Amino acid sequence: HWGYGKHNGPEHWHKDFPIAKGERQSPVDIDTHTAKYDPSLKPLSVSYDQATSLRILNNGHAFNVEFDDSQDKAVLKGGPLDGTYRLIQFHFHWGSLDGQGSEHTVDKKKYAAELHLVHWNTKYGDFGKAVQQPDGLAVLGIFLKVGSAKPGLQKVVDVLDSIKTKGKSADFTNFDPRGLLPESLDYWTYPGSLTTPPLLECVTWIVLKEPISVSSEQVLKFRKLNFNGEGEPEELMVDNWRPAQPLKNRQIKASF
Ligand SMILES: C[C@H]1C[C@H](N)c2cc(S(N)(=O)=O)sc2S1(=O)=O
Ligand code: MMC
Ligand SMILES: [Zn+2]
Repeated sequence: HWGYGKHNGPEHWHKDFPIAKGERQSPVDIDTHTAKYDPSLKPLSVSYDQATSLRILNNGHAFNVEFDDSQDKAVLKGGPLDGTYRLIQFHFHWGSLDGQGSEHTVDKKKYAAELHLVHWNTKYGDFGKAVQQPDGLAVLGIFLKVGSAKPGLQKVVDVLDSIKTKGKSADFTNFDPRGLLPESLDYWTYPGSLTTPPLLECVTWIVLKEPISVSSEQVLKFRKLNFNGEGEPEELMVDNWRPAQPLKNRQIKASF
């Protein structure tokens, strides 16, 4: 099955998921001098004060923090979105070295990691139906660069010994996502897809201009996780990111 190594990595995914060669694949490089300022784009509205985190889980390719999405508790609206998108989970993509890790790049510059806050369009009723639609999901992408510690990330960093290998989980309640937002909600946005299998082209990408910073020792702990399940050859979970894909006639709009 798919992974990120030499034999099962991004360049092989097309054989099992033929849409990997499609029209609106993600990530992409954001060329800032060709992104079009669009004055009709509304400001983002992130209402995350009611968020209920439930679990953190290592799934073999990253770790997800899962949220209760049975009611409009943490939602995203505004920006390029029509209607309410509900937060279901967030995960990161990171590298083995600080100058790689992000999926989206900005003028070909790579960051140390990228956070994806995954939301689904409530008019389709459940997540399963939303991935059958072109505007079914919105992922909010935030870049991470190494510098000062981000206080709000430390509770996640501390539970990671508890989920070191594939399949493990831990209860992870009362985590507030607002502690991972940068100061500015300025964004670029373009129509894309999931960046891991099944690579469904259902996503409205909203990538924030401003990186949050995290310390070197906060990023180092991400690299101690394992792709492998318990009691197998140790395989450090580093470099779980997809290279930039062709823009193919999409336009990236900027809110600034
Ligand atoms: C069911 C999951 C299937 C994939 N593992 C996936 C990848 C996501 S990304 N890297 O594009 O933000 S969101 C997501 S999901 O649809 O939640
Ligand atoms: C069509 Hg998703
Ligand atoms: Zn992701």
